[PDB]
Amino acid sequence: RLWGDIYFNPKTRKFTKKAPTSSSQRSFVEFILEPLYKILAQVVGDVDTSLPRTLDELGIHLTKEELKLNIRPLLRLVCKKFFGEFTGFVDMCVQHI
Amino acid sequence: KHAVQERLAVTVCINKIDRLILELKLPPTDAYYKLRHIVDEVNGLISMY
Amino acid sequence: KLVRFLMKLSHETVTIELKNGTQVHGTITGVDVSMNTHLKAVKMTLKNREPVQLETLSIGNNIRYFILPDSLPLDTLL
Amino acid sequence: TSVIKIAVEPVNPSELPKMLDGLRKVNKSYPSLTTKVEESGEHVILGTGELYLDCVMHDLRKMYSEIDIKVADPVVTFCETVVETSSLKCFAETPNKKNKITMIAEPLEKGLAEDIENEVVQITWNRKKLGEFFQTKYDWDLLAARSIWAFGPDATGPNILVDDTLPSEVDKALLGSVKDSIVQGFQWGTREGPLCDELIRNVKFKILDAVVAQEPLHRGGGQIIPTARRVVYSAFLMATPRLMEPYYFVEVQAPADCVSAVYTVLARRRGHVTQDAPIPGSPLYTIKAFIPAIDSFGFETDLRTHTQGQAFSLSVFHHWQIVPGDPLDKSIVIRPLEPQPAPHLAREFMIKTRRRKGLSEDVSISKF
Amino acid sequence: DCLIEQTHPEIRKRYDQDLCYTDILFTEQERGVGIKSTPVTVVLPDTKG
Amino acid sequence: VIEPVYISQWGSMWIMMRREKRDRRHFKRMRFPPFDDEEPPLDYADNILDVEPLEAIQLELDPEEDAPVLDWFYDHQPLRDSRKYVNGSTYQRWQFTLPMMSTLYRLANQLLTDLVDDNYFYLFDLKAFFTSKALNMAIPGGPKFEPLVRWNEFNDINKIIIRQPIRTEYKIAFPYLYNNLPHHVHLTWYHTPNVVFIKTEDPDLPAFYFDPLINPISHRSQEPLPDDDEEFELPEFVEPFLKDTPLYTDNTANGIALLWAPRPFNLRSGRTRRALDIPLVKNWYREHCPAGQPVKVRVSYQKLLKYYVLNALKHRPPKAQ
Amino acid sequence: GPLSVLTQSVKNNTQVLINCRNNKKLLGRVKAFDRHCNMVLENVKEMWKDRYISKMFLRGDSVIVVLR
Amino acid sequence: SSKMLQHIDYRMRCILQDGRIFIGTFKAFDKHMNLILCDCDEFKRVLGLVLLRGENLVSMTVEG
RNA sequence: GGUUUCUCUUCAGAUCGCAUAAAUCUUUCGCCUUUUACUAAAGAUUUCCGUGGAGAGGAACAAUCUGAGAUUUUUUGAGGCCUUGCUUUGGCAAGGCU
Repeated sequence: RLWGDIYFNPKTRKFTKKAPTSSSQRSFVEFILEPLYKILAQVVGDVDTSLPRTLDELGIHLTKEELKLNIRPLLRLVCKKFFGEFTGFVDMCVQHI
Repeated sequence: KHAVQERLAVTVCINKIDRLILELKLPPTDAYYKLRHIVDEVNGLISMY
Repeated sequence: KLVRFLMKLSHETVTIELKNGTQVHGTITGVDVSMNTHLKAVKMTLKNREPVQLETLSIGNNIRYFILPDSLPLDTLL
Repeated sequence: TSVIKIAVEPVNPSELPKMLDGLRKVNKSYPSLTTKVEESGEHVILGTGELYLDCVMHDLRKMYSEIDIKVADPVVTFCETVVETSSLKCFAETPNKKNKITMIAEPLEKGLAEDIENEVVQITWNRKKLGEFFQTKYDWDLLAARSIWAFGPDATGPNILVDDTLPSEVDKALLGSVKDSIVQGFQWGTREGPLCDELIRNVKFKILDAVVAQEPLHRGGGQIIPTARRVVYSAFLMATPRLMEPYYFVEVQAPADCVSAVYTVLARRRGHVTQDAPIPGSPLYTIKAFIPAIDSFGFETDLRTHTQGQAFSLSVFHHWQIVPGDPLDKSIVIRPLEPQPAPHLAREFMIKTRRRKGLSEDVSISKF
Repeated sequence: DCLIEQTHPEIRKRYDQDLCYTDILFTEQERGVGIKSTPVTVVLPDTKG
Repeated sequence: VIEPVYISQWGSMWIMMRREKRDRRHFKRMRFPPFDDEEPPLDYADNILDVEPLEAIQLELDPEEDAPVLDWFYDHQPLRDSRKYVNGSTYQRWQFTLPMMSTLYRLANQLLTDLVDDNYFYLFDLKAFFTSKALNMAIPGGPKFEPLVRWNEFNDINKIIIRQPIRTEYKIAFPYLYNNLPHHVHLTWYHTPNVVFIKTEDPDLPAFYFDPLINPISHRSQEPLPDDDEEFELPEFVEPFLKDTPLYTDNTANGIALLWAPRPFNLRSGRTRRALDIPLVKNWYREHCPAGQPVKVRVSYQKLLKYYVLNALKHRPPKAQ
Repeated sequence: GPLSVLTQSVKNNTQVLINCRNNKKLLGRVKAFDRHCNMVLENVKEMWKDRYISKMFLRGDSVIVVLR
Repeated sequence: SSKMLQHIDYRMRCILQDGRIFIGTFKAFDKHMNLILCDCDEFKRVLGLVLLRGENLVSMTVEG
């Protein structure tokens, strides 16, 4: 139900092929792309203000020395802690190769 | 073209999506449009070949 | 942990014994999160009778013991 | 296709076999690499591009051989073709003067060479299926569609052997008996090439007459093949042959302000822009163009130099075209170091390639 | 490199510069381009483990 | 010193020097020597200890725009007394925050490069200059050196086809291909991917916004969708992960611009360097000289590049000792 | 909790004998436990004569008692 | 809850908890393994369409 | 299960230093009456301005701080019972029971 012009109604909590209101994003934008945008924006812009609150909302805990890193290795560490090990590519090669 | 002509299974991964975010600063709907355009171009190339 | 090892050993041929005394040995094709499993080329031995070859056998939690194969290292899933 | 040709030489001749061993070593380490030894004694490496041959030559000079080595300037490998049909119905005969082969050569159509080379049609097909494939989209006669004997310098090569013999169809069992030797003569003749020892492409070889000796046996047991080679060379030479030069397809990714500067570089290198487009969702532009392969040496370096490194190009072998000159014009004088203009180009490539490997003089009736 | 760092625990990318595990020739290190294809045999888990 | 603070201070110095030379009617050089050869050296206590010093240069800052560096920008040791910024009074390591890092990056605008990648230095970097020195051949923009080392039938004029002449640049870019006897030659770095980074001017725009410089996508054959509302309604209390979090803040564009900042400005933390070890003008001669310049400054650019390459080439790792 | 960890340590260091509810006593090195009391044991001989098996996984519903 | 996809239309032989063996073509199954099978022929009797609970089915095998 | 600072010892194989000087020797150049002082390239070494890790001792400050830590399908009662051979006397293998 994620990809391909499917919209989400939180009132009915259901996925429709028609957009319920104007300026309503699709399910791939609202559920996948926008949290990725918010994660990268919170890392590269708000590394000291709202980053530990955002990491607590994602269930990600980092040490004090890990937050002292520069922005690219810290963002790599945050995405490695969030997404975990690489499993979608492995499942692609299992069920399509 | 060479993978179709060698008769192999073909899957596609889209690397460097952070260039849509950090580098290009696209809105996320336009990022979806770019990804769907990439997928449509690859499907058109496979259907042509 | 044990269900993870059962899902990890879902390729080789294994023997599963039910609670009713029925033992089936065959290649496991798919094992769910529960104890329900699907086996193929099953040389299932009947209860104190001869065995029969089954093309596809699907088993709730009626299986009591399962004989996992030898492909199990100390840190394969630990 | 590996088309860039580079000659290679040792500095000290006493270290001649050592780098030869290294040549075997680089033939072990690169799949598309081709190493030849010419009649002149030089050694020739064939590659696909400047970076590829640079990596091969660095691995030769630093890993598999410690010998200092001279490298010649890069050239390409050409092909040979025809434009108009054989004006004289040329012929030859066996050393046992009984069999007489008369055959003419004419060029093929547009899509035929790429249809053969992409294996759209094969010699393993049904004769009726091959005839239908020729007849539906090439409008061939069914007599001509059943006349196709063999393909090219190799299997699925871009030459077509067609046998159209009306007085020799009364002994067509004997024609089929000598057909295989005619096929290996055709394969050898189109593989070797009479002009500058290169491949022959896009030619239909049409047999007109075959006076075969009745039960030849002793004379039909090996004398047919060099006779057929001489027939192929003589029919090729009487049909105004041309040199056939490879072309590269170049895709350039550039910023928008540098694009016209890219055009300027192609203005020095006989190129033309096929298609200029903006990349959707990117601030860059894609310029797709065709260049000659001879003018492509250092095209990427000049493109990056004139655009402050912003424009970047990748280049790959696409197809062949004809050289604008004539290779057999004796009246063309060649300056020794000046870059020749367009009508002298085929004569210059002919003369320099024949001085590189073979004999300088060319005779149109050198066989017959 | 990401699959290797997931599999191998003590192999880590440096912070400033990119690790390149398969580019084992020094020509690929100096040029910064892949030249020779390299095989890697690895054991990987899926979403089901 | 902290390197971004030092570079920003000298950039502010550069701005007030340009403003002062634009605005002063008659700049007068001080004489040399300032004191005569029989004038005795002045006592410090009798002359200097009891007089008020004059003003420094000191670019005034905006209290709104340059707020997070406004307190400590012109101290000798800027944040040495603070504990959350520096390590202590030995003043070794520093950790900064991104808004004041963006403030320092804005303040150091005059002394910094505009490039975002190394693709500007294609045949104009250190490995290309090492190859150029080892082959005794030089680009006209680059430096010249002494030679390092001091019949062929390949040079036969009747066997060589010439369409384009083999220039120096192809002998540097592919040095094993176009050069007989290549010795002590370094292979240059190839292409790097182009940093397509868009610089935003006004802060009124959103941080994620379709710029007019980007070409439009203009997207114009069925998708394997499930049945509409057949099943699978979402349960209660599930949501996108950061729904309450906004998409972008005011610091997002500044942090994104700091991602592609130059070398001392893409850091959150670092070690303090000596004031001798910071060349403020190395990026000026490491790029090409601008057009329209006279002969004298182009020779100066070449000699600065020659000294830089000779420093980089003869460098050895330090011993233990 | 910790008693199950001590039982797993004893089954790693020695042979643990578990008597299931199906009148079978299996002695062997029990490797893994579970929240649903499922036991995975390595090189286990089950007597119900003792038959040897390499790896045995048993659900906790059929288990009755266990000891070192 | 996953075995119903592979045996959506093929006939299967089912073993109940009472020792009965039946053969019939399954149509649909519930999330708690409550499987509906038409033409469930008892092994000798015929019962037609019947729904079996999750705890009832001791074992199953593919017939058709 | 503190910080800061000072000194000493030991190990540096990291761009030990996102900077860069000088000196010695052996050769090649250039200037050239000769010698220093010189020109600028290579190779072999050193000194200096600095640096990182570990350990030890001292001083001044907070005196803790930072940690690790049940029944309703498939994990709990569909549980008991007579007979045949063994009884290996805790029961196993077979039938209708409830």
